[PDB]
Amino acid sequence: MGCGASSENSSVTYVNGRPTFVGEEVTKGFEKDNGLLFRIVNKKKKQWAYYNDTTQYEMHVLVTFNEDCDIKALGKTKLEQQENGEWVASVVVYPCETEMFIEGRVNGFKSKMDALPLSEEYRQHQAEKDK
Repeated sequence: MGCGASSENSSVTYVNGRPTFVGEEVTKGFEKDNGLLFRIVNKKKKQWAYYNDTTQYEMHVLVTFNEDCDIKALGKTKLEQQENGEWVASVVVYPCETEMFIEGRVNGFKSKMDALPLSEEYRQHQAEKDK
């Protein structure tokens, strides 16, 4: 319609590493830097996926969906409904790694992301990767 600003200079380019998951539609959450976090969505399985690029900041995903939404929880993503009638799904993704989020149909939802510093939990996660 106009937008009034330039977007998607050219597909998507990674630096720290490429995502181990590929869907169809790709977009960047934060409008700063290479992109930090790229939202991966596969129309086929309709499963969402997040890939962390930054190796100094952990990506935290917090998306809320409306009651009327056929969505599911993937990986260890915690999914629960509130009394008001809304679905919540949160999951943290560590750098050089990719985790699954939610799957299904999305209807009226709010997305909130941030860039927190690799907490002590990140250090422990390294042990899980190998020992």
